[PDB]
Amino acid sequence: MKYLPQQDPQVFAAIEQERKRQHAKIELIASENFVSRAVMEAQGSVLTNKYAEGYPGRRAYGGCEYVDIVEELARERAKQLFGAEHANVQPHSGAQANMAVYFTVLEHGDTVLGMNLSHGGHLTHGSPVNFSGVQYNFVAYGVDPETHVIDYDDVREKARLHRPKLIVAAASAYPRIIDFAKFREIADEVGAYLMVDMAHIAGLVAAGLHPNPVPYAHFVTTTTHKTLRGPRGGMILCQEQFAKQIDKAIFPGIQGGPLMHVIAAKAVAFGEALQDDFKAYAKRVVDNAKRLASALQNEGFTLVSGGTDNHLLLVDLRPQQLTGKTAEKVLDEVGITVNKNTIPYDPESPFVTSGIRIGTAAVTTRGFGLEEMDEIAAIIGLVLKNVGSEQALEEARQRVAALTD
Amino acid sequence: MKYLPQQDPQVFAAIEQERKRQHAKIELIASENFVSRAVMEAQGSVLTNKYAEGYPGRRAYGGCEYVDIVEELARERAKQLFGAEHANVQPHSGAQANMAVYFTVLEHGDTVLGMNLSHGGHLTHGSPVNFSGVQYNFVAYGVDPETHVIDYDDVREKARLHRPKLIVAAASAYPRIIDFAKFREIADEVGAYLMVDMAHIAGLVAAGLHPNPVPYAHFVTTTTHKTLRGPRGGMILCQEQFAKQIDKAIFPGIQGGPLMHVIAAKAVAFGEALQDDFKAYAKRVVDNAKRLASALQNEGFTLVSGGTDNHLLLVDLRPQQLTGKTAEKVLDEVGITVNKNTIPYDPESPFVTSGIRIGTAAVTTRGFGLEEMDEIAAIIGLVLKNVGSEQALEEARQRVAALTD
Repeated sequence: MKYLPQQDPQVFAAIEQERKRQHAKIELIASENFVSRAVMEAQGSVLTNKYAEGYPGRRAYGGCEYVDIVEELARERAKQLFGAEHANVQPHSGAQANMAVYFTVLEHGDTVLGMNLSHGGHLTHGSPVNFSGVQYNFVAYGVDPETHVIDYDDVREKARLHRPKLIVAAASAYPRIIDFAKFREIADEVGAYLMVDMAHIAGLVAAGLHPNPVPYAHFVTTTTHKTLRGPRGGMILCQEQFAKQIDKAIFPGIQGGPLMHVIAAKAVAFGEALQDDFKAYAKRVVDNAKRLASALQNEGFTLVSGGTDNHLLLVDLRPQQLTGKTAEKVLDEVGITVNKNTIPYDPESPFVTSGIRIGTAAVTTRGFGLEEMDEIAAIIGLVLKNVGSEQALEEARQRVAALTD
Repeated sequence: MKYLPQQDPQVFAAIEQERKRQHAKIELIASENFVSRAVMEAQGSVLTNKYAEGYPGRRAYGGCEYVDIVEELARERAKQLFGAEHANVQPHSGAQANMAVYFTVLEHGDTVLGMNLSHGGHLTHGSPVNFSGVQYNFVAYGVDPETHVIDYDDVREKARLHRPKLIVAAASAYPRIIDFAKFREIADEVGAYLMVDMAHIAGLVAAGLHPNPVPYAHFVTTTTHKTLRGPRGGMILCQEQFAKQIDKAIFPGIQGGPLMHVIAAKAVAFGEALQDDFKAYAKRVVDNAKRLASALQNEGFTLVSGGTDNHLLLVDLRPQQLTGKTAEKVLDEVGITVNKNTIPYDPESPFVTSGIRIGTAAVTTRGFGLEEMDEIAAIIGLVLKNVGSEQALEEARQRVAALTD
């Protein structure tokens, strides 16, 4: 940076703190990642100066010839990456991507079926304090109490009873592979649309390590950040038959001018995802998650679902008589970043929880491998089994510093 | 740029085209501006990697100590700039800022009073193809057919008849000062909330060249781009009594994680707006708009409202028997960027129009003064009075190139 340090010392100091924090800490929040310098450069470009309401070739304003190329690059790369018939790369976030699909196919007060929020569902999948739960009548399906795997008979029974106009599949904290074929089968039975929110698993889908929802879903929503490792923003994929309605839902429906500099960064991230090395990265993410899960079990930890098929895992802390809140706090003291997370059928409130969520996408990006996963799990074991020992926590602190150099 | 040219030649080429386009053209779209290199650097920072759902000190995730400083800087600078009791700097756009206020005080189907969209009102102020017109019952007030100034007796009659829960003031294409005291007086009479969308005039408000809506409005929404000359995004200002409800409306209400890198850039832009030189810039914007208006009248053009009090003007093209669409297209041929715009009581559709909208914020940023305003108006006169002459258009083309160096 050249001009920010001189223009704004205060803002620069805080950014520089954050930059060093990102390097110093072990980042295990399952939604986090680190973008390439190219993606950031695209976001720091002059494309922020351009109003481009509408779509390529069909803009509200003139002068869009070049931002049109950028958007088409993003859309075409997205389509190549996921095999979708249509992409909309304008959503400001995952929340707005979801909002636009709901705006497309639902009327106010319509019944929608989503994943239980305390079982892995997202805030935008029916929370009563979110627009989704306020605007629509959300009903929930759950996971099995023993396996913590989605109960597809419960998805089917809830769909046949409540008759939703839309079924939402996918999750913020579900460590196993989702069966989109079964979701579509249930959707076809009750005449519902199927929406898959692949935000968390999107990068694994692109690399062929998770089944692709695109062939089975009417709509697929995602973030461009998370496993996809792009800029912060949203995206909608759908078939050609909904393309017009989906585009209209984004603009003039729920948004105005798009962030062309972020869309530029989306294109960059998609270009990166199309390369062979991203496929190798993504396998290491899943391999690392598996290793970390296995190593945590070796430390004596119980995991939700008994392991993981993807990038994330959930530790059920009940056997150690710890809340997720306590675990989160003590790990923060040693330089390991997790978030407390509700486990299925949690006796605790979402503000306390009986679990922590852990993901490997971020540490894999910085080059952590299987040996690092063993060490992280060993440090977590040391911390959580000795919460009242400052010597144990100092040792953990030093072992975290050893991993981050 | 260092890494983007190597990583992504295609995206780099398009950005580099856009960068050169921005310099080569005369940008008169009233919503456009050019941000500082510091603002862009803040947007191109590592803060895109941080999830920060919630608010400073009250976050959903740990590790937010430094992004908290950034957000508080933005909020405090915003509060200092506009004298507001509370700021929310998380809205992804102007559309989302508006959406959150509607989500705060209105139920589905509630009556809302806004400015006629063909008289200057914004898409999010009740368009039937926008969430606002679909979710709420929007009624409109108009401007006087002779003066094109807001008819405050019509605002009052529409409010007393329809009994809106909310009154929206402010505009996308209104060249005169808005009387917020009269809006609040009408709001108080019918027991309605008052929301002011100051997106276009926000930079003029900060520099004391437009009356501040903050003391009169329950809620003030704005973009951080446009006259404020910041990054692309939204903001909400309100009194302390709505602070909690407004924050809840943004998250967990309508958004998820905020764009901390954009919020960093918001802080930078606010820091710039607090400086003396921005006040001098903003006066030149209004002075230039006045001069341009006057010079256009000297060329024989009729202006909506007979001139301007702010950054923008509207040319009523009817006396030249031209549509706004035709004018927009021919000016594009010579390197002058305008947008067609509906004029009050326009006989043409919004896709054709009888006017063009012109603003000076962008050309003033690049250092255009009063002499440049005279020349721009002379070139516009040359173009629009000789639409069928390729020699006139080539001369215009060369005179545009002379202005942009």
